Amino acid sequence: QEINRRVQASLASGATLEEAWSAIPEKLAFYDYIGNNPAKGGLFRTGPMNKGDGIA
Amino acid sequence: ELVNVVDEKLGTAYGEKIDLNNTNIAAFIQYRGLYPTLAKLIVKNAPYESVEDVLNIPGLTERQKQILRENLEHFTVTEVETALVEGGDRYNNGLYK
Amino acid sequence: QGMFVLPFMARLGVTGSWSGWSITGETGIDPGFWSFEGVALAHIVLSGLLFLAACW
Amino acid sequence: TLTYDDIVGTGLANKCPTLDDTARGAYPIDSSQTYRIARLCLQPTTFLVKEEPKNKRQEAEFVPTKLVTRETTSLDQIQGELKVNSDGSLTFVEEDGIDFQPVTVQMAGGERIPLLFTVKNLVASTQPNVTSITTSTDFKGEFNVPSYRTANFLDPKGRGLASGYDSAIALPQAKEEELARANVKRFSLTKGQISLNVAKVDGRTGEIAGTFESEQLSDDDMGAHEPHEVKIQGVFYASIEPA
Amino acid sequence: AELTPEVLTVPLNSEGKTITLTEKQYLEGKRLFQYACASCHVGGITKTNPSLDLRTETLALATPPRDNIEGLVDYMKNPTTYDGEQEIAEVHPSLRSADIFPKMRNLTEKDLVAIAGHILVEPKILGDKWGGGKVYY
Ligand code: CLA
Ligand code: CLA
Ligand code: HEM
Ligand SMILES: CC1=C(/C=C/C(C)=C/C=C/C(C)=C/C=C/C=C(C)/C=C/C=C(C)/C=C/C2=C(C)CCCC2(C)C)C(C)(C)CCC1
Ligand SMILES: [Ca+2]
Ligand SMILES: [Cl-]
Repeated sequence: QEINRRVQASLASGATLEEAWSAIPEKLAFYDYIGNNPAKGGLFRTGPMNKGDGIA
Repeated sequence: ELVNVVDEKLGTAYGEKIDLNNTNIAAFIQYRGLYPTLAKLIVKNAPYESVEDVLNIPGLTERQKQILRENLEHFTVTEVETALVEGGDRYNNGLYK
Repeated sequence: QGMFVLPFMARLGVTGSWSGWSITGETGIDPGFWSFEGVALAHIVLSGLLFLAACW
Repeated sequence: TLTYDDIVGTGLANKCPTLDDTARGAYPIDSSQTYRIARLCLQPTTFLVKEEPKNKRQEAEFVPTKLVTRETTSLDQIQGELKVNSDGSLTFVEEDGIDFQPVTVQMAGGERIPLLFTVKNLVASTQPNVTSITTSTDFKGEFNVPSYRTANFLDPKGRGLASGYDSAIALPQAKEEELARANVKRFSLTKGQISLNVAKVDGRTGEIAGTFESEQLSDDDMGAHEPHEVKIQGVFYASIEPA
Repeated sequence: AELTPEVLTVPLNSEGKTITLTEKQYLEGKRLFQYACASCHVGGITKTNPSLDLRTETLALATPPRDNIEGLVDYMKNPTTYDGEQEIAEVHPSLRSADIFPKMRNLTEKDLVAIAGHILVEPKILGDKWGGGKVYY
């Protein structure tokens, strides 16, 4: 929702689609990924999140 | 480079029309007058180089020819795909309701 | 292949498996009971019988 | 004359008919007459698999195997046109019948080799000028070997060609490239070869029997691995008829 | 929502005429469909040939058209394949084959009309469930 808000504000101010999305911090996009949702694990899937989907 | 041949075929006319060379026989229920009599004759006499060649099946009645002519716009032909015609799959492709 | 007991079985005439192979590279041989597997099983059963005798 | 109740559970249903030792006659071919094989039967007695070359790249041999799928191996009730060609050779054009059997044989050491033992779409021809079918007649030809599994077959992870997942869903974030061969199912279609050697002919009834040897590829698991080369040997029976 | 006269209003023929069934005819139709047809046609499908269902759109494209009372009543007397090409009374329940399908022996013309009306009304109630099979259960 916040990502979309920011993109719409960029577009409203005259940015191109490429520019609007390029202005989204990588840190914000990363929170919008289910691999970082804590309800996606397994009891015996041991270790860091990096051991699963990999090091981002 | 490995390809799923059925998915690939869905991007041809096979994905848009009844392919006289490949489509399973139940597809002919879609249009008036084709099933089961003509459907059986069509599958039995496949493959066809062109759609109009379906009109050349021996023994047809004039009525049958006319039904075929009215339905050519719903037919296509593409290369025979082994995966779709083996296993007697044109007659029963493992799909019911 | 780091085989230690296999050569001792082979040295005295145990050369085939119940699975059909022989250490000389033959196929479709029937080794009878005294395959490598039969030898192993015989030793396990002997172990058990000696264990029971020890208890007595 | 044996009934189903005489045969059931004996193993005889998987055997081809035999002809006795007196059947060494000749069956005349009238080149003006049309003919059919009303029944072709093939009973395999041995399955041989070509060992995969160690890397010496000498001649890899065909080795014996153990049948594990029981008395379920024979091809039978096969019928087709027997054409008389202009040079006097005969050509059998297989039309229909129980013309395939899945078969699993096991190599020494346990490797199981499934194959679709088949003569699907067999076109087999004799030598020229066969004015009679005799114990000197042979048929040689080729057939089609379609994929051992057909397009709906789903692997243990639910993946298939005409149905199923198209990915390894249990490894949601694995790199796809290494798994492409397992994920993308392919449907094999290759050729096999067969020789039929007539050993017995009943001139009066049109019945012939003999030995066969066929060569074909085994199952490739919808493109997941390389097939093996198989050689099948056995006995055959055919009834020739004017039609 | 109610079972209204409009829900109960279905095509009588191919020529634009309708008939409004009574609530009692609807009940009779369900009962008789269950009695004579549901063993194969439960929920609008066909168990012995799932390619052909009792959906209204499907019945409309049948030959002769079967998406009306007359078409269905005629089907129950003299059933045909989907293209009208062969008469199938010998393998499909009908009045003509009441000798070999004994449940058809006590069906009256009135009964056939009730069954026909059931086949047309049910999808108006059930939508995709009618002729949908297990996917829509
Ligand atoms: C509050 C406790 C706690 C929590 C929440 C964590 C959390 C974490 N640790 Mg730490 N850790 C702890 C205490 C804890 N630790 C202790 C006490 C030690 C010393 C052993 C460690 C040493 C440690 C190491 C060396 C590592 C971690 C790592 C991790 C991460 C992976 C966790 C994992 O894979 O677990 C897996 C959990 C399980 C498989 C569940 C175990 C359930 C047991 C076996 C049940 C036993 C049942 C019992 C026998 C039944 C009895 C029945 C009877 C009554 C009848 C995670 C952030 C990993 C990491 O990524 O490091 C950077 C890592 O490498 N931890
Ligand atoms: C019951 C009879 C029996 C038989 C037929 C076998 C057979 C076999 N065993 Mg088993 N075994 C047995 C009992 C038996 N075993 C018992 C009771 C034990 C527990 C001690 C074992 C423990 C055992 C081990 C640990 C191993 C075997 C192994 C083997 C294989 C190789 C044998 C070998 O090289 O011997 C070699 C034996 C000798 C060289 C004997 C030496 C005799 C000394 C020098 C005698 C000296 C004293 C004498 C009194 C001197 C005076 C002599 C006089 C005539 C002048 C062969 C399949 C091998 C194998 O392949 O395992 C799978 C192996 O590693 N066995
Ligand atoms: C009196 C009760 C029945 C009625 C009113 C009825 C109605 C119909 C109708 C209208 C169709 C045509 C479907 C279409 O055009 O889309 C049909 C087809 C069919 N029904 Fe029934 N049916 C009845 C009983 C049964 C029973 C008991 C069976 C099973 C034994 C059955 C099996 C079939 C089959 C196999 C078809 C397809 C026939 C073909 O076209 O080859 N029906 N039925
Ligand atoms: C001849 C021969 C051989 C050999 C053999 C052998 C070597 C044997 C043995 C044996 C043995 C080695 C035996 C044994 C045994 C035993 C026993 C018989 C036991 C017992 C017991 C008991 C009875 C006990 C009891 C008890 C218990 C359990 C617990 C506690 C208490 C009591 C004490 C009561 C061979 C194969 C080469 C080949 C051919 C021939
Ligand atoms: Ca010969
Ligand atoms: Cl449908």
